[PDB]
Order: sequence, then C-alpha cells, then structure tokens
Amino acid sequence: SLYKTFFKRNAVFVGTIFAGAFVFQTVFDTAITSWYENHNKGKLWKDVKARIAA
Amino acid sequence: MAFRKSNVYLSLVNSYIIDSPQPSSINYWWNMGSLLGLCLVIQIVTGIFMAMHYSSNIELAFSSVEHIMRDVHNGYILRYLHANGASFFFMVMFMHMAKGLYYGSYRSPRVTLWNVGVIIFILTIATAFLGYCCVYGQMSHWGATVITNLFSAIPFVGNDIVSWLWGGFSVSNPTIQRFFALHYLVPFIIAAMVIMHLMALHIHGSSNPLGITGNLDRIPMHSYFIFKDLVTVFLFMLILALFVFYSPNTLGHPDNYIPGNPLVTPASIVPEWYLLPFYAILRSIPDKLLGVITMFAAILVLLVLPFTDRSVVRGNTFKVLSKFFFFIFVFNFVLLGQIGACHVEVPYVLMGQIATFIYFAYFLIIVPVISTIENVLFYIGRVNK
Amino acid sequence: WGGFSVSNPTIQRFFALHYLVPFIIAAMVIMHLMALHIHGSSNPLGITGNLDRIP
Amino acid sequence: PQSFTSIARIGDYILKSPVLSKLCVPVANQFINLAGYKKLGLKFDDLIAEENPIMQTALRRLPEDESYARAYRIIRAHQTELTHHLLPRNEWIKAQEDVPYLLPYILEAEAAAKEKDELDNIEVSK
Amino acid sequence: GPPSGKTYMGWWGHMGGPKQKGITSYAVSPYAQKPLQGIFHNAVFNSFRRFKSQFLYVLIPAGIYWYWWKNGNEYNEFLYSKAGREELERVNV
Amino acid sequence: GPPSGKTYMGWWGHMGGPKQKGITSYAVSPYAQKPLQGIFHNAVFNSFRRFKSQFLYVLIPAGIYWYWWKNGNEYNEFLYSKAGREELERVNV
Amino acid sequence: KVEVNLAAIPLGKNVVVKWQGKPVFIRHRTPHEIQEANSVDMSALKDPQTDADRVKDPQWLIMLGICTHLGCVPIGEAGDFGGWFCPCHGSHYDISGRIRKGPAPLNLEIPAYEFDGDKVIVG
Amino acid sequence: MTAAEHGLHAPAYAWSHNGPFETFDHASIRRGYQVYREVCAACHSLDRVAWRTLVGVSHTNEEVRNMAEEFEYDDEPDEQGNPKKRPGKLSDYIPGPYPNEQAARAANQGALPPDLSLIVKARHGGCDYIFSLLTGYPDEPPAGVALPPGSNYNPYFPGGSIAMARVLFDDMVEYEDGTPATTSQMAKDVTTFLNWCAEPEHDERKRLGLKTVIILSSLYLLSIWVKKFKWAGIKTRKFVFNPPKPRK
Amino acid sequence: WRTLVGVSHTNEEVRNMAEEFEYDDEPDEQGNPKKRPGKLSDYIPGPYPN
Ligand SMILES: CCCCCCCCCCC(=O)OC[C@H](COP(=O)(O)OC[C@H](O)COP(=O)(O)OC[C@@H](COC(=O)CC)OC(=O)CCC)OC(=O)CCCCCCCC
Ligand SMILES: CCCCCCCCCCCCCCCCCC(=O)OC[C@H](COP(=O)(O)OCCN)OC(=O)CCCCCCCCCCCCC
Ligand code: HEM
Ligand code: HEM
Ligand code: HEM
Ligand code: HEM
Ligand SMILES: COc1c(O)c(C)c(C/C=C(\C)CC/C=C(\C)CC/C=C(\C)CC/C=C(\C)CC/C=C(\C)CCC=C(C)C)c(O)c1OC
Ligand SMILES: CCCCCCCCCCCCCCC(=O)OCCCOP(=O)(O)OC[C@@H](O)COP(=O)(O)OCCCOC(C)=O
Ligand SMILES: CCCCCCCCCCCCCCCCCC(=O)O[C@H](COC(=O)CCCCCC)COP(=O)(O)OCCN
Ligand SMILES: Cc1cccc(-n2nnn(C)c2=O)c1COc1cnn(-c2ccc(Cl)cc2)c1
Repeated sequence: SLYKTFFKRNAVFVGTIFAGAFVFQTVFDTAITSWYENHNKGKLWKDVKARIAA
Repeated sequence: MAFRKSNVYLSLVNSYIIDSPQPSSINYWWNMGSLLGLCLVIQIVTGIFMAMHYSSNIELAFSSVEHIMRDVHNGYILRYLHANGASFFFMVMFMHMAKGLYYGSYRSPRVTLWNVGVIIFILTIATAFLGYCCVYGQMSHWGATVITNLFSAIPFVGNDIVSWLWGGFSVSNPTIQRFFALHYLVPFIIAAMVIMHLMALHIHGSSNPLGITGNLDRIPMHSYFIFKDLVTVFLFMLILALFVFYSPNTLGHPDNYIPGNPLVTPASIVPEWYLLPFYAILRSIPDKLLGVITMFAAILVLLVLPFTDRSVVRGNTFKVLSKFFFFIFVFNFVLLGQIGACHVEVPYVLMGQIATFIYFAYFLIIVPVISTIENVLFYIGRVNK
Repeated sequence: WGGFSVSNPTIQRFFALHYLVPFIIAAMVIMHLMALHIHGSSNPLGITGNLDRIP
Repeated sequence: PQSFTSIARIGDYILKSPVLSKLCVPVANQFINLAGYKKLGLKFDDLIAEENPIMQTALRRLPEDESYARAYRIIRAHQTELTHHLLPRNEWIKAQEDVPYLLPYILEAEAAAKEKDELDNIEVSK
Repeated sequence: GPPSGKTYMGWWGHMGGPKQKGITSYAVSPYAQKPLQGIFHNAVFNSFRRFKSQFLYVLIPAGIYWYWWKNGNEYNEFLYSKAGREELERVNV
Repeated sequence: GPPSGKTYMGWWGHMGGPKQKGITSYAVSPYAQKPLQGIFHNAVFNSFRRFKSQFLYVLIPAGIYWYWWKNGNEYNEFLYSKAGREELERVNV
Repeated sequence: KVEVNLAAIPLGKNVVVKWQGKPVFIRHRTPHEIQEANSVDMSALKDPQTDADRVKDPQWLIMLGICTHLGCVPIGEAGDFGGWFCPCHGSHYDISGRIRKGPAPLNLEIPAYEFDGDKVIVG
Repeated sequence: MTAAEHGLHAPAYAWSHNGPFETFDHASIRRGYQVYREVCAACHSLDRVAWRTLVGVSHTNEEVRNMAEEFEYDDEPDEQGNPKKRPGKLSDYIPGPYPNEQAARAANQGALPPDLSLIVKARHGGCDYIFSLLTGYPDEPPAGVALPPGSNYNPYFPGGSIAMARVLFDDMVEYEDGTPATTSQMAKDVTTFLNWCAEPEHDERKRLGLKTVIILSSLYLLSIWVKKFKWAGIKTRKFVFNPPKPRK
Repeated sequence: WRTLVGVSHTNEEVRNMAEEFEYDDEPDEQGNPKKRPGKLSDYIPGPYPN
C-alpha cells in the first residue's frame, strides 16, 4: 500500500529516501551519459579512433 | 518543559530559528540575511580546500593556481565556485543594505544594528582585495600598486605606512606572502561580527513593510518561514550553478591570465564590478590626499543617516517624494560604476564629478529637507481650519 | 598522504589544517564558559557556596 | 524626528494665511490620496512610530474604546498585505473619519517635557 | 544572570502590545482546501495590478539617467573621429 | 527569550540557599589596618603547619615509584656490560 | 644599492635595469649634444627646469621610469635622437626627460647616485 | 581612444563547441597539433601542457610515446657528478625553442613571442580573436600610414602595427586524413587545439553541469508547491470586530 | 658575507675576501652565461657542485 505502509514508519519513510537515494543515483547518472554521447556523436575520441583504423 | 528549552545549547537554537516571533507580513526582501549566511559558508569551505594546494611565493603563486585548475581532482569546480561566489556574496549584500535603507530599518531602536552592519561592509571589501592579489596576475600587481601608493599622501606620516605595507620598496615577495596570511584571518573576524549582529537583532526583532508595531500578530519561525527561506536558497544555488558550469569567466578580466610583470604596464586598469562605483569617486578629486579621504568618506556617511532623517513615519511605503528620490540615488550608483570602467576623457570627467556630488548631497541635504516637507504636508491636509 | 608516502602534498595540507583548528578551539572555549555560568564553580570544601559570595 | 510642536507651529502659519493656503492645501490633498493608507483601512495617527517615551505616554492616556478600535485596524492591515490585495471600497477610510485623535495627547506630553527640562537647567542668581 | 534593560518586544504570552477585546478569528485546515487555488487571479492579474501602481516612481528616475548616459556617450565617439579632430583640441587642455 | 530549566544557583538577592536569621558580621576598612601584618605567622609557620599534615599522602606513593625506577634501571646497565653478556642471551628471546 | 665602476658601461646601450624593483635608464653619452635639444629657453615648458640639477655627473645619463599617474614604460632608441616613445596614456619625452607630447604635470625623478672611490653607487 | 588604438572588433563565427551541450571536435584537435609542430613551434612554447594529457584526446598511447622520445631532457648526475641526458617520457612537459628570454628577443628583433598555453583565455575575444588575427593580414597597408622598419600591419592588433608576419599559406602542410589544407582550414584547427590547451576540462564540465541543473530545478519547483500548502491557513484567516460594552 | 662586518672583520676586509670567488651572473644580450666576482650580499661558497 501507501502512506501508513510506505511513508509513515520511520524505517520506511526515512528508510526509503536514504535507500532510494542510491538507486536513483546511478540510473540517473547512466541515462544522462547516454544522451550526451549521442547528441555529440561523431566528435568524440571513440568515433575518430575507429576512423584511423588503417 | 521540552528538552529543546531546558538544555543550555539547544535553547539557543530554539530561541533563534524555531520559536522566534516574526511579523506575519514580511516579504521576500527579508530573506537576504539568511542567504548571506550561506554565502559565508561556501567561501570558507571552498577556500580551505584550495589552501591545501596553494603556494604564496611570488615565483610560485601564479603557477599553483594553474595546478589546481589542471591537476587537482575536481579542482576547477573549487576555484570557479570560489571566484563566482564572491560576486554573488556582494550582490546580495547590496540588496540587503538597500532594503533597510528603504523600509527605515536604521532608526531607533535599531541604530546599533545598523552600525555593526557598516563594520561588516568594510571588512568584506578588505577581504576581497587581499585575495585578488594572491593570484598574482597582471591585474593583481597594478591594482595593488595603485592602492598602496595612496597612503603616501598622509601628512607627516606618509613614508611609513607604505613601507610597512610593502615590506620593502615596491610590491614584491614580502607583499604577497603577508597578503595571504591576512586573507586567512579576516573571514573569521567577519563571522564573529555576524554573531554580534544577530544579538542586537534578537532584543528588538524585525520591522515590516507597513512600518508600525508588529506585536499584535506573530507566527513562529519553524514550519512557516523555514519553508519560505528554502525557496530562495534553491533559486540561489541554481543561478550560481549556471555561472560555474556554463559561463565561468564572464565576471572577470582576461588580463589576470597573464603573470604579473613590474616592467610592463597594461593598457587599461579596471577593478571588479563591485568596486567600480568607489573607484570613480577617487578619480574625481584632483588632489591626492583629498581623494583618499573622499573614497573612505563614501562608506562612513552611512552613519549620519539616523540623524538626518527628520520624518515621523518609518519607511517609504506612504511617502511620495521620498520614493522618487530613492531611485535617483539607485541609478546614480549604477552611473558611478559605468564611469569607473571608462577612460579618463572629456565628456566623462564632468559626469563623474557631478555624480559624486549627488552621492553626498542625498544623505546631508536631500533627506533632511524632503523629510520635514512631508511632515507639514501630512498636517495641513488633515487639520480642518 | 595525498600520495604514497609523507611527501609534498602532506606538508602543504598540514599547514592549512594548522591554521584552522585553533579557531575551532576558541569556539569550544566559548561553549565551555556558557556551561560554567549556569552553575558556577565549586570550592575546596565541596559543599554549597550560596551562603557567602563576593564579586 | 522633528517634533509635533514644531510641525504645528509651521502648519498653523500656513492656514491663517490667505495666499499660502491657496497654494499648499491643493498640493497636500493630492499627497494624501497618493500615499494610499486609507485603502488599507488606516488613519494617519496609526502610522506614527511609537518606540519613544513621549509616544508611550500618549498611548496610555487614550480612552479604552478608542484603544480597542485601533488594535483591530492594525491587525486588519497586516492580513491585507500578506494576501497582496486591497480592501473593498465599502471599507475604506473616508475623508471625514481621518481625524487627529492622538494629537491632543501628544502636544501636552511634549509641553510638560519641555517645561521640566528647562527647570533643570537654571541660572537664577541673587 | 541579572535582568537587563527593557525592550519593545517580549515573548509568547507577554509580547507587549495593547490589550485586545472583541476580535474573533476563523480558519480551515490546509488538508481541506483545494491544491493550488491561488495560482490564478494573482501574478497574471494581481502582480499585474501591483506593478501598475509602483512603476512610475522607478521609470522616471531611470529615464533621466539613461538619457544622460546615451547623450554623453555619443559626444565621446564624435571627439575621437576625423570630423571631431579639431574639437579634441581646445577642450581637453 | 523564554525562561529555561532551573539550576542550583541564582544571582544577587535570590542566590538560592536556606534562609538565614541570627548571624552578625563585623569588619574594618583596609585603610585602617597596618600594612603587611600577615606576612609572618603566615608561610614560615602556617604553611609549615599545612605541609606537615598533607605530606605523607604524597611521599609514600612517591617512594614506591622511585624505588621501582632506580632498581629497574641498574638491571639494564648490568645487562649491557661485559659481565652481563651471557644473561642478555636466554632473556631477550 | 647597485655599484657602477668606471670600466663597464659603453656609449649607446639603454638597458632597462630592474634596480630596487623599479625600472631605470642607464647609459653614458657625450657632454655636448644636449646643447641641441633644449636650446629653446628657460621656461617654455610647465615647470622651470632645464639643466641645473639634471645631472650632477655632467657626462652620464640616469633616469627613473615611474610616472606620476601609473609608472608607464617606454621603448628605447626611438624618437628624434633615440629617446622616449612611451605610448601609454600620454607623453613622449626627449634626451633630458621633459615632454614633447601630452599634458604630464610633474617631472620624473632623478635618483641619488654618488661617487665613492672611483665607484658609483646608484640609490 | 580612437578605433585605430583599440583594434578592430572580431566577428562571431559559429564554432562547433559553442552552446551548453557541445563537445570539442577531436578530429580538429588532432589536426591542430600538426600545424603546431610544423609551423608554430619554431618560435612559441607550450610550457603548461604535459605529454600524458594527449592520450585518449587526440592520439593513442604508442604514438605519444614515440613523439616524446625525439627530445632530450636533463637527467640526474652520474656517480662522478657530471651531467647526463635522456629521452622523453609521458610525465614530461612539451619543450620550447629558446633557452632564455634574451635569446628569444635576439632572434625576433627585440620582440618577445609569448607563451601559447593560455592565449585564448587571456585575450578579449577568445577563439574569434586568434582566428581573425592570422587570417587578417592585408596585402597592402592603408594609404597614409607609416610603418616602422621591420613591422607588419594587422588591424586586429591594438595600434595597427605588429611584430609577427604572416605565417600561414596554402598547402604548406599535408593532412593525414586527406583534408585540403587551405589558409582558413589550417587556421581553424590551431584555434580548436589551442582552446583545448587552455581548457582541458571543457567536455567534462558541461556534463556535470547537466546533472546539477536538472536536480536543482526539480528541487526549486517542489519548494514552491510545498510552501503554498503550508501557508494556506494564514492566507484564508478571517477577522470580525464587535465593539465591547463600555464600562470595563 | 655581509654578516661578518662589525663582528670579526671590517668593511674593506670582507669586500676583499668576497672578491676572490666566482658567481654566476644573469646572461648577456645573446643568452650566454657570464661570471662575476663576489659582493656582500652573497653567501659563502662550498667546495663541491653536487
Ligand atoms: C543574485 C541571485 C540571488 C537569488 C535570489 C535573489 C532574489 C532577490 C529578488 C528580489 C526579491 O526579493 O523579490 C521580492 C519581490 C517579490 O516579493 P513579494 O513578497 O512582494 O511577492 C511574492 C509573490 O507575490 C508571492 O510569491 P509566492 O509565495 O506566492 O510563490 C513563491 C514564488 C517564488 O518566487 C520567488 O522566490 C520570488 C523571488 O513562486 C513563483 O513566483 C513562481 C515563479 C515561477 O520582488 C519584486 O517585487 C521585484 C523583483 C525585482 C528583482 C530585482 C533584482 C535586481 C538585481
Ligand atoms: C552605498 C552602498 C549601498 C548599497 C547599494 C545601493 C543601491 C544598490 C542597488 C541594488 C539593489 C537594487 C534594488 C534596490 C533594493 C530594493 C529594495 C526595495 O526597495 O524593496 C521595497 C520595494 C517596494 O516594492 P513593493 O511593491 O513590494 O512594496 C510596495 C511599496 N512599498 O521593492 C522593490 O524593489 C520595488 C520593485 C522594483 C524592483 C527593484 C529593483 C529595480 C531594478 C533596477 C535596479 C538596478 C539594479 C541593477
Ligand atoms: C568572506 C570570505 C572570502 C572572500 C570574499 C574571498 C575572496 C577571494 C577572491 C575574490 C579571490 C580571487 C579569486 C579569483 O579572482 O580568481 C580569492 C582568492 C583566494 N582565496 Fe578567498 N575569499 C574568502 C575566504 C577565503 C578563505 C577563508 C580562504 C583560506 C582558507 C581563502 C583562500 C583563498 C585562496 C587560496 C585564494 C587563491 C587564488 C584563487 O583561488 O584564485 N578565501 N579570495
Ligand atoms: C555577512 C553579512 C551579514 C549578515 C549574515 C546579515 C544577516 C542578517 C540577518 C539574518 C538579518 C535578519 C533577517 C532579515 O531581516 O532579513 C539581518 C537584518 C538586518 N541587517 Fe544584516 N547581515 C549582514 C550584513 C549587513 C549589512 C552590511 C548591513 C547594513 C549596512 C546590515 C544591516 C541590517 C539591518 C538594519 C537589519 C534589520 C532589518 C530589519 O529588521 O528590518 N546587515 N541581517
Ligand atoms: C583551552 C582550554 C580551557 C580553558 C580556557 C578553560 C577555562 C576554564 C575556566 C576559566 C574555568 C573557570 C574556573 C577556573 O578558572 O578554574 C574552568 C573550569 C573548569 N574546566 Fe576548563 N578550561 C579549559 C580546558 C579544560 C579541560 C581540558 C578540562 C577537563 C578535561 C576542563 C574542565 C573544567 C572543569 C570541570 C571546570 C570546573 C571546575 C570547577 O568549577 O571546580 N577544562 N575552565
Ligand atoms: C600557427 C602558427 C602561429 C600562431 C597561431 C601564432 C599566434 C600568435 C599569437 C596569438 C600572438 C599574440 C598576439 C597578441 O599578442 O595579441 C603571436 C605573437 C607573435 N608571434 Fe606568433 N603565431 C604563430 C607562428 C609564429 C611564427 C612562425 C613566428 C615567427 C617566425 C611568430 C612570431 C610571433 C611574434 C614575434 C609575436 C609577437 C608580436 C608582437 O608582440 O608584436 N609566430 N603569435
Ligand atoms: C532571522 O532569523 C535567523 C535566520 O534566518 C538565520 C539563517 C539564522 C542563522 C544564521 C547563521 C548561523 C549565520 C552565522 C554563520 C557563521 C557564524 C559561520 C560559521 C563558520 C563556519 C561554519 C566555518 C567553519 C567550517 C568548518 C571548520 C568546516 C570546513 C573544514 C573542513 C571540512 C576540514 C576538512 C579537513 C578534513 C581532514 C576533512 C539566525 O540565527 C536567525 O535568527 C536571528
Ligand atoms: C535548510 C533549513 C532551512 C533553510 C535555511 C535556514 C538555515 C537554518 C539553520 C541556521 C543555523 C542555526 C543558527 C545557530 C544559532 O543557534 O544561532 C545563534 C547565533 C546568534 O547569536 P548567539 O550565538 O545566539 O549569541 C548568544 C550569546 O549568548 C553567545 O555568547 P555568550 O555565550 O553569551 O558568551 C559567553 C562568553 C563570555 O565571554 C566574555 C568573556 O564575555
Ligand atoms: C561562538 C558560537 C558557538 C556556536 C554555539 C551555537 C550553539 C551550540 C551548537 C548548537 C547545537 C548543539 C548540539 C548539542 C546537542 C545537545 C547536547 C546535549 O544533549 O547536552 C548535554 C550533553 O552534551 C554533551 O555531553 C557534550 C555536547 C558536545 C557538543 C559538541 C558540539 C546534556 O545536558 P543536559 O541534558 O543535562 O541539560 C542540562 C543543561 N545544562
Ligand atoms: C584599483 C584596482 C585595479 C584593478 C583591480 C582592483 N581590485 N582589487 N581588488 N579587487 C577585487 C579588484 O578588482 C583594484 C582595486 O580597486 C579598488 C577600488 N577601491 N578599492 C578599495 C577601497 C577600500 C579599501 Cl579599504 C581598499 C580598496 C580598491
């Protein structure tokens, strides 16, 4: 359920905003890096290193 | 009673930020003082973490700031947050002083609260000057030459303050080493003046935009103004982050990326933007001793303000002529900063002289004459005769 | 260390911390005298001293 | 602040003058309604600052029917600003109700303070 | 310690105003009022009302100081051109 | 601010002891008493009296710790001489 | 203080020596040719100063480089004779050190150079 | 001052790293080091750039190890206290052509060519000024000007007269990818390389600026909602006055 | 050298003592090394280079 099973208890209320603070941390960090290296595709070092493969 | 009111240490927190009685009609201009407490914390913390990597010798000082930018892990974040944080610290303090000049906060019984504030403003100017000379760029050497040469004009003791400020015969290695040691210290004197500032506030409390007594309607600090203080903190950190990460050299000068040289002078010597109005007051006086008196008198004329206001109402909410001349004084202070960034040419030596006259005539002439005119106009517009 | 032994990053950060902790000590001295003012001092007899006080 | 004895000394000279009250009283009535305190339900004597011993004397000597009504007008004016509105035009202060209800208590508290102070600084000889 | 000099503010219970008698107040909980009611008829209309009152005390001092800067600026660009070469003399010294 | 939790000390007038009744005190000014009277009958005897009370609580713990140091020291000088060369072995390891 | 002997400065070399943290202009020149530059009159200029306390050593050239406003720096061996081109906010100068250009109120300073034992201490 | 003494104003070209979401072009940094090594290193130094910082940005590891080995560095002395040399390694800094400042002015007629490690951030204009300085030498000076002996006219320099002559011409380098090396093409690549030498944190900075602004804007929007919920009871509070009966 | 004047020798003696040693000077107009005799502000030299 919700608030009395999810946002009331102090090992749930505070034990979600400190436990969910890590699972939010990495999937937000991964999805930001995927957008940045796709908006700027073709100019990175990874792209021009595979072009000097001769 | 509760534990937060019987402990010796928790009761000070409870009597200041939890159960403090506030006037319920204050607006977002009363949020600038808490935001200045966050500005002092950012400047002390980022400066201590940068002092672990800095060398104050005159042949190692410029290159060690480059070492922080290139080699230290996240070292560019520390410097950019420090150099841009000093401009944000001065912008909120100009808005803090202008609120109390508007709503009449400098009058009885808050005269001592206004006098401790003037001392903090002088120590914040001295702090930013000392730290700007520690980079030892080309603007750092010639800004410290011009300022320290002003004290050679004091009568009968002139060649003894300047040789004691230099440690030698010019701006040299003893000058840079002693400027960093004084730069570590004055931020801790400012923090002790901030404690004495909040003591004088607790015995009388705040005013309100109406300007009358506020003891008839009070709400506590906790759960009502902590969530209103939180709004302007998140707006502050977002505009500060836009400068540190997207335009970090816009409030600066490119001549500070040249190492300083005593044998080559720059073509244009211009201070930071918050010292430009006071730089233009100095160049307007043709004498050398009279010029250094007038530039320091532009800050000590704020102490004559409780005596020249002859009004019987506190503030500027219902005063028509006093609201007009408040914005004459504001835009004259933005014209003074623009003159101080220009060359010394001949439309501009007379514009900067008349505008220095409007600075001193507001405090000593315009305020005591317009104050007593509105006392008589309120009287004859009411008394039927 | 800031590295692999006691080296140049160790000496530079030790001086910056040495400037700072004397100012933390002075703030603990202020909090020390606050806890003294609410109860006062004892005496070599070890009993109550509220019957004979001088300024 | 100037004093209320000095204000009325200047302000009475304008009203017993045929050519001065011609010029200044049309200007003074425009200064009143450009202040805007009547739209918050306030008289002028509510706006006077009260943290001085002459003004604290005049507030004790007020009758308590006028003292209760003044405390409600001030509370109504604080709640009006935090909503950033004005009052309805039914509840504005009209021009006949803005009377100097506190000026007689003020002017006699000042004349007694002047007389006491000029009897402490005396040079009577033989 | 000892009591110090008296002020013009107190605490909860003895704040130090006049005595009150005959004023009533009412309120309703925030959990019973609709979420974000006062977001319209206020900055779209109310701050548009508060601007229109207090703007002419700002824009008339602003217009004098911007006329003075723009008119003083274009006389400097004239003095440092070829057409303004003789008037740079007899003015500066 | 508000009043805090109560302590076991007050100030002048309400210091917080028991009520007193029936004790008298007298004194004479310092300008009437002779200069430096209590300089003899003071440390030449008084402090010679106060030492003799509280000295045996100091000198018996001191004598045990100085016997332990002097006896442990002279066994170290014996072990690092030529006569104590074999007893350095079979003791250290 | 810097000691100069009577052996080690030839005629035309304006080296800008960083003495005492300050720039200076050092060369030896003929004692005849300043009859060419300042033969105007006494007081055609701002302050009345032509030759008297110009050089107490009449056959040398010594001059500081700190200006009244800022302390600007010229280029050497360029001018009418090879003197002063100081393009900073104003004045150029001559062999002596007085103006050909610009307002320039006050005169640049002559330092105190003395004579000890056939040695010349500057400052 | 006059516009001749201030210098011409550089225009606004459209660089590929302008904008809040843009990256350096690492194929224009790679070609920019080729114009530094062949045209520029004869008179200018690069004293703030180490060899190891190029690996993963414009070259690979085996290439920078081969590049650094054709220079001679001074080693710690041998067992008799005599000097000794050694080839370069990755931790060294890129060398310059002159040993001291007097030898630099001796080969450039008194003038001193500056260090190019921070020249982008130390000039009014930035990338637009260094590009317009090189591709801005006229074929003839304007009529009426008089240049000193050994000078060149360039209107982007304050004063008009500069001690550096034109050094870029057509087809003076030969690129490895096959790009036509014209005057404006080679001048574009030095300014992209030299901007990296001043700001090597540029691509890392704008990626952490994305995470901070998204987080702090969603914290600023939630604080406005939270404040108006807790302030609802004060804005809707009411007040009625009934005058008391008057003999208290 | 200057710290011996007034303690164990006179001024003309320490100037004569310091002059029999060779110190390195700032380079000439071509960037070549140059030597000079000693003065009072110099430090007393040692026998080995490293
Ligand atoms: C350097 C950056 C530091 C960052 C902090 C600086 C902020 C200082 C700005 C000056 C200021 O304090 O503003 C006060 C005044 C308005 O205050 P007020 O109480 O009369 O009316 C509040 C409203 O009615 C209710 O506001 P409400 O409480 O209903 O909603 C909260 C509001 C938050 O907005 C703010 O924080 C205002 C700063 O949410 C929104 O508005 C939604 C927006 C999408 O504003 C004005 O009257 C005129 C503003 C001119 C600013 C001039 C600045 C010159 C540099
Ligand atoms: C010597 C050193 C002293 C410090 C420097 C002196 C001047 C520095 C200038 C920096 C501060 C800029 C603004 C000045 C401070 C504003 C404080 C103030 O005036 O607040 C009250 C005023 C009233 O607005 P309300 O409508 O809310 O109130 C109703 C009538 N009382 O609220 C208002 O602000 C009115 C609304 C107009 C906006 C104000 C800012 C105008 C923008 C241009 C200012 C120039 C800044 C670059
Ligand atoms: C109110 C507090 C402070 C203010 C207003 C202030 C101001 C400044 C300013 C304006 C600069 C010039 C930065 C630049 O232009 O690049 C600077 C430099 C510097 N300051 Fe601070 N400072 C404060 C506190 C401190 C403290 C407490 C320390 C030391 C612990 C410190 C250490 C430094 C250092 C190391 C520099 C080095 C140069 C640099 O980083 O650019 N600062 N300071
Ligand atoms: C580091 C510097 C400062 C800090 C931390 C600071 C802090 C504060 C705080 C927290 C308040 C109460 C909240 C408020 O009224 O907004 C306040 C009010 C006030 N400050 Fe400051 N302040 C500083 C500098 C100054 C300066 C420079 C001045 C004036 C020259 C000044 C004058 C005042 C006055 C008069 C008030 C009372 C205003 C009122 O109650 O209406 N302060 N300050
Ligand atoms: C910089 C360090 C310190 C300062 C300035 C300081 C200062 C003082 C002062 C002024 C008193 C008043 C009574 C007297 O003068 O004897 C006092 C009492 C006292 N101090 Fe400290 N002190 C310091 C460190 C310490 C330490 C390290 C301890 C214990 C671990 C301590 C524990 C106490 C106690 C228990 C008292 C009360 C004694 C009594 O009233 O009988 N203090 N201190
Ligand atoms: C791709 C090659 C080059 C680039 C990007 C370049 C760039 C620059 C820049 C930005 C300046 C400074 C402009 C200023 O001070 O405002 C400069 C100055 C100078 N450069 Fe170059 N340069 C290059 C090649 C050369 C060469 C090959 C020489 C000499 C043979 C040279 C000699 C000089 C000199 C003498 C100056 C000083 C100009 C003055 O101060 O008047 N440069 N160069
Ligand atoms: C109007 O109502 C208000 C109000 O709004 C506010 C905000 C306040 C509160 C205001 C303040 C508390 C401002 C006062 C701020 C200070 C005195 C600054 C204190 C100084 C510091 C915090 C600097 C010291 C910091 C450190 C020592 C930490 C940094 C050093 C580190 C982390 C060492 C690193 C080394 C290692 C090995 C980790 C009120 O008191 C108040 O009532 C009046
Ligand atoms: C994220 C949250 C919301 C958003 C932003 C809001 C931030 C909220 C947090 C704010 C931080 C809390 C502030 C700390 C505090 O308690 O404030 C007290 C400071 C004011 O002064 P004082 O210390 O009360 O002086 C009070 C005084 O009592 C201190 O001095 P005293 O002890 O009397 O002297 C004793 C020494 C004697 O010395 C001598 C020798 O005289
Ligand atoms: C110069 C300014 C200095 C800054 C002072 C600002 C105010 C002090 C900091 C505010 C936060 C204080 C946190 C302390 C938490 C409460 C402590 C407590 O429970 O009181 C004590 C226990 O505290 C300790 O043991 C030492 C505290 C270490 C403090 C280290 C910072 C319990 O005391 P007790 O419950 O008996 O109440 C009696 C009242 N005299
Ligand atoms: C001149 C110059 C030229 C170039 C850079 C700077 N400069 N010095 N510090 N900062 C931050 C800065 O821009 C400066 C100094 O400008 C000014 C102007 N007024 N003051 C001033 C006022 C009061 C005090 Cl107590 C100390 C100094 C200093």
